[PDB]
Order: sequence, then C-alpha cells, then structure tokens
Amino acid sequence: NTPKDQEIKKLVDQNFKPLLEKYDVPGMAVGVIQNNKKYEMYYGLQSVQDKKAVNSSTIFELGSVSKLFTATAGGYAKNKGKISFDDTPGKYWKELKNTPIDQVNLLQLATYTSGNLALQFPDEVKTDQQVLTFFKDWKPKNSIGEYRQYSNPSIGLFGKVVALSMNKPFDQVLEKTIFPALGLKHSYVNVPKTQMQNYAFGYNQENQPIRVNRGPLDAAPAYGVKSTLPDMLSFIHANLNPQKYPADIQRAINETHQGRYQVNTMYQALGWEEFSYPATLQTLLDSNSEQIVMKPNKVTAISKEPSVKMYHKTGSTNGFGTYVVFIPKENIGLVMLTNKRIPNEERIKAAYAVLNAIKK
Repeated sequence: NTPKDQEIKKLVDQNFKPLLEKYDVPGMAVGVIQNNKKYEMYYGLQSVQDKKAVNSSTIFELGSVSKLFTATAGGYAKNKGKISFDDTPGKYWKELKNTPIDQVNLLQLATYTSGNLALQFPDEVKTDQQVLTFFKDWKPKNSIGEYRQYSNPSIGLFGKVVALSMNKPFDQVLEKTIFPALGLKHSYVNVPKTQMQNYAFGYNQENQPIRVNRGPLDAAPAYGVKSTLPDMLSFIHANLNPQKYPADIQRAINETHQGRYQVNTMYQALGWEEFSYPATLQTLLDSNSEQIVMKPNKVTAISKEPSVKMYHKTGSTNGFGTYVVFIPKENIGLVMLTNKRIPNEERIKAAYAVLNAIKK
C-alpha cells in the first residue's frame, strides 16, 4: 500500500520532474485535482538569483490560458443579458460601426473565424488609437465564419467588447467580478506592488530572467493574466463542478464548455479546446500542431455532440509555460506552470501519462 497523495506525487515526479533537467527549467508547479481533493507539487526556483523556491504563493504568467478567463467573462456577460453572441462589435465599440469588422459576430471573434485576423497584433500597434485603426482598416479575406485562424487580436476584441458591455475596463471585469466569483485570491491582470515578491521571473531560452511586457492594452484578454497554482486548481474545480457556484458564474462556466464547431477531432469551445473522451494522445497533440495553430482551417459543424468529453488549453509567454486539462466524468484535472517555455507536446504528453495512470 502507498497513500494516494504519494502515488500522485510519484507519477508527477516520473513524468514532469525530468522536464526540468531536460529543458533547463528553473521552476515548475504541478497540481492535480481528483474527486475534489487537491494535490500540489512545487519544484525548483521562482528566482534563480534569489534562490527563492517555487511555492503556493508563486505567481506565473498564463499566456494564452488567459483566454479561458476572457471566455468565462463573455459567458458571464451573455447570461446576464449584457451581450448576445450574435451581436457585432460596433454595437458596443461605436467607432467600429460602418466598418467591415462590424460584420463579424462576437462568437466568431471569440472562436477565431472572422476570416482575416492573424496570430498577433503587429508590433507597431501599441496605443488605443492604433488598435482602433487596426480594426478599422480590417477587410474580410475569407468568408466570415468559414475558417478558423488562431488569433490574439480576434479574442482581444471580444474581450474589449465584453468589458464595454459591462461598463468597466477589462482588468476590472476580471479582478473585481470574475476572479472573485470563481473564488480566486491571487490572480491578476496587473500584479500589485505587494505581490511583486511572489511574481516569478520568467526565463528565456538563454535562461536569462525576463517578464512579459509588450502588446497593447487590448491584448490582455488574449495573454495578460497571472495566477498561482492554488488559484488555477480552484479554476479547474469550478470547471469540474459548475453546479456548486452561483447561477451567473455557473452559466458562464457552462457557456465555455459548449463546443461551437469542429476542426477534425478538435471541438472549439469558448476558450477551451474540447475533445471526445477518451482522447488518443495524437488527438491532443494534433490540437497544437502547426497546421491547427498557425494556418487557417475550414470549420465544420459538430456532428457527434460528445456526451463524455475532456478539455484543455496550452499557453505560453516569452518566459513561461502553462497547460491546463480536465475530464468532467473522471472528476479529475491537472495544471502545469513553468517559468521557462517547454514544447507544448511535452506538456500534453506528461499530463496524459499522469492522468491515465492515476487510480480511479
């Protein structure tokens, strides 16, 4: 006999701990939640030069996992009657009325099907006026709704519009409404001075300390959130148990679980990627392939609406890596946070190995 917490720690040691030496990663946090029990595993240093250990207070950058909070905020505003996903952005950002982008609906912005939005804002797009000009000069390429092209400006505009519909800045939408509704205590769009001692350095591919800095304000819905391992386990708990939360945030969480279309084996939900469960490892790897992440792909309507499903999301910044995954009917999920990027495939593979080996 070996206690469960030790069995899970041994599986994380076997599958995630070797990644630290393999990719010269300073620090890592891995959390598993199973049947509402949380297991937290911390490795390495949040700051190499300060010899400061990663711990339950360490704040990491979530990168594109930030989009899951934007999606939740959108689900919240929709089920509060503040927006319809059939609305267009010019209904809320009036300067976009009578522009081509005002033909694209909010759901299409949130799920990357406008037809002509690239992965990033151009480097020169920094001010609010440059963002306005960027979207005013947008013209459709592909037929709207036909093609998925993963796009930070696309979901950034969605987040800006959600915020406008709630009459507050997006940072306030998350920090004053969504994070508290989810019970998160150390999640931020802007880390306060009192928490800077807990904000890990990111480390670039030369193991030099860095931190996210760039992009316009309206990129924050795409990659601007920072959080801790306990907070991300609470967020997974909320996604596994939405019925335990008040009606408004319950409905918001459920909105993010609804698949909207497919590209091959991947269901695009709001923020989350969704898959039939059990999913093959290759299905999960394909979601992060160059073909899916970097190129436009024709979308198809959902045919099989999976009763039994799983969800995941990767995220990265220059100096950080994130992976979150959960499986509702196995009552289980996992979060990985690192302060150095490692290949997405390694994150997915390690999590797959751990989750499949944990005893039910």
